Amino acid sequence: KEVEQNSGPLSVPEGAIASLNCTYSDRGSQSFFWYRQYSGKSPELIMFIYSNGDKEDGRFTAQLNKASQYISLLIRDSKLSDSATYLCAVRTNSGYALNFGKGTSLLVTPHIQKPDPAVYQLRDSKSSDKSVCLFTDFDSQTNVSQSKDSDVYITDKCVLDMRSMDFKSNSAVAWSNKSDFACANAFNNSIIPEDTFFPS
Amino acid sequence: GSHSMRYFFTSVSRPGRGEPRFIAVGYVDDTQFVRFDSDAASQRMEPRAPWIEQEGPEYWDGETRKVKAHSQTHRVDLGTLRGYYNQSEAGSHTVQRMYGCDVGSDWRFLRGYHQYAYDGKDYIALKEDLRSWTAADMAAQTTKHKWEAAHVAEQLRAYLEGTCVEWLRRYLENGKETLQRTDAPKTHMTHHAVSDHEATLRCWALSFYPAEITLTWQRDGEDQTQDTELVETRPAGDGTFQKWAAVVVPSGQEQRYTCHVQHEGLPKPLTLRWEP
Amino acid sequence: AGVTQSPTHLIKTRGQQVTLRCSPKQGHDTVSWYQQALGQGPQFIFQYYEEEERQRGNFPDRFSGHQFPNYSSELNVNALLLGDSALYLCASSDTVSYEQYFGPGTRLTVTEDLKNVFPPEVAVFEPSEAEISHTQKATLVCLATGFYPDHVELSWWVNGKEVHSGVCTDPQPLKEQPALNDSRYALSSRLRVSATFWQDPRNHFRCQVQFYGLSENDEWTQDRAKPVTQIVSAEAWGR
Amino acid sequence: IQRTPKIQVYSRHPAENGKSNFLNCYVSGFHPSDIEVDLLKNGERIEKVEHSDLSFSKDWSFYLLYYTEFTPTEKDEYACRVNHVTLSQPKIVKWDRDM
Amino acid sequence: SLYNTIATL
Repeated sequence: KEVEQNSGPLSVPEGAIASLNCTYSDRGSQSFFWYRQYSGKSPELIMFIYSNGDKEDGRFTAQLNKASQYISLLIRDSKLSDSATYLCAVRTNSGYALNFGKGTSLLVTPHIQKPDPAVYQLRDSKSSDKSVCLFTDFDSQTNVSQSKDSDVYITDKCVLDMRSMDFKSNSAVAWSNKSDFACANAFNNSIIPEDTFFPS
Repeated sequence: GSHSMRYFFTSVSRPGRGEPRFIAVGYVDDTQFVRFDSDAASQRMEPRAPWIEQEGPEYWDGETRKVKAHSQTHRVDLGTLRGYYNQSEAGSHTVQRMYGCDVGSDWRFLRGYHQYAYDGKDYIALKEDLRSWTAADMAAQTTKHKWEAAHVAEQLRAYLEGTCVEWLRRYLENGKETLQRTDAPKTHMTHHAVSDHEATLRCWALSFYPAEITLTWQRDGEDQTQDTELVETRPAGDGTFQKWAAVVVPSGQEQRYTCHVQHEGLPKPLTLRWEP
Repeated sequence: AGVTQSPTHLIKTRGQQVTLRCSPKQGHDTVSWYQQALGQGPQFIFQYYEEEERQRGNFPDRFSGHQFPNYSSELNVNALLLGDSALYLCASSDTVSYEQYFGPGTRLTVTEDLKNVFPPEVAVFEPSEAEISHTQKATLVCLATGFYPDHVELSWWVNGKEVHSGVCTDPQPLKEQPALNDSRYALSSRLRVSATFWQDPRNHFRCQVQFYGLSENDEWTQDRAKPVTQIVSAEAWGR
Repeated sequence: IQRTPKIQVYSRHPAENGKSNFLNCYVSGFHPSDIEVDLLKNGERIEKVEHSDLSFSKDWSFYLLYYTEFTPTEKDEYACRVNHVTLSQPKIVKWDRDM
Repeated sequence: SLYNTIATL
């Protein structure tokens, strides 16, 4: 493949400089673009660069270096809404097609002021034909693991902003239909904080 | 010394027709290497040198699609201009475009250029850096503002410094046997009596490459210039060039006159005299 | 005024044909088509200008295009393979800057057989009474499961109004049978509110999943309900 | 704007009566592009006349080369004829070994 | 080699 970039995810703390690269091989390469794509949406052009050097645009700086054949993009002052996949594309002088990278996924991590790691158990409103475990209020530096068990489903981490008392939280959910699953065992392939709260 | 890659494009509207005639040629120095003609059956960029035939079908497909884009771009421009000048459909009008690279003896970028003409007068052109445009008139001034918003110049500049140069550097290597050759002029002089006390001395330079050449007459060392007929340097047809310079002198004073030939090929300048 | 495309989603069976539409942005006249496989870069299919295929990528005969005299475009694919499942992006440009701008896409899922299509079952789990006493906050989770394909929009509604504060939804679904191409999918979301706001027994919570499924066109011979485009929701009441 | 042609008729390599060569008519300096150019072999037009691809100079004015295989004889008069919008009268230029 | 993104007036 022509244009190469790493899949990531890159993890960046909120407020801090994100940094993406992209290298290409064809020396015919003449014009360069960064597109941003949110989950389940189209790519949107966030920057074009045509000349060697830097180009700053608000929080975004792109850096092209044709001799070494890279284009970087730096996002200063990373916001949560910057979490997205960043694709880079080159157009060579031989034609009109854009040639794209895989995309690098960027997760911007929020800082939790008072972490309070806890695994809660939740019943279903109607039957008891599943039940669920909610690992929540852990700090952003905890990696949650997928399950070793074929019939136990564990979601990735995900961050909510209770905007009105401006509070952010990490959570992941685990569930099974199995006789012999419960919230004590659910996040055991994850490295849990270990003063984590476990109530009945 | 220096070398250049220069592309030339001509579109002429045919009101008694649909489509404009369109012609593109590519030179390296004084040597043409490609052409496209709308009226040639082909509908592709054709090679016109041995060292370009070397390129694969990837290359040719690209040059064909880009030349087609130029053709189509001139098509719409002919229309747009006709409208900017409130000119009827009955007239035949012309656009011309010239662009390319120069490099130094050290094959590094020296200079670039891109210029556009309408009916043989400058319309709009890149300045000597490649950041702004010279607009001839008020029509061109709207074209300028429009191209400024779209970063037309920046994209052009990236090609002229850069990829145009990289390609020139490549053609000079692959065609080294022809493009980096010099061929010194073969020379002679002819003496033909005009009238009864007066004779024409004509001094010839033939079979030289490149086309750059100086041909001067001197009288006792003083350089005739008002008194010399000098013809434009002309193609032989075999990838070499020709010039001559003539002067009319009083008969018996022929010994006082000498022709001076300066050319990249010659180690020291030649000096021809009228010798039987 | 922006680039438009349709349809936004599609399910086609293998070997059928499809025909996607794209209208460029007002003021643009060239359209390029691209295929985006999941977790991957858009691949150039071809570009159309002045009603002609100006340039083509690495896509075979069975992908044909058309551009009409208004500058809009059609991408027809026939002999669909499962491999053609992708986000089909259309991009427009002028001939001045040549900047390419993408539309929303058409999400094509090609299955071998339409009995692989399943809507979601949806469930809401009510916050733990431990969480409420320990943090003064209450997290409901929602769980949409057993659906195929991954064309869904999950939303939370409180007292009949859609909410965004306090929500987060897995940006990607989980596969239930990870080895299968036609595996079914699951997805969770959370809504988090103050314990006091949940403890109020007037307040009512609905988790909603929009599923994109079969059209009216499509033939259906199974006993189970035709898994058409539909919304499946689940709810909870406070205490 | 109109500018008037410049004509030069000459052989490719030095001429020799009764030896194989090419006869060139080189026309330059002109605008607009539209041009009639004929090589002649005794006043009547030569059939097999080829030409260069149209191009132009930094001043915008066009140039073409018209050429043909030929074999000069002492007797036979070769020449070039050129017509253009800038001229009331078509211009003939005889080929001469020492132009 | 010829330029790709030649602009209209």
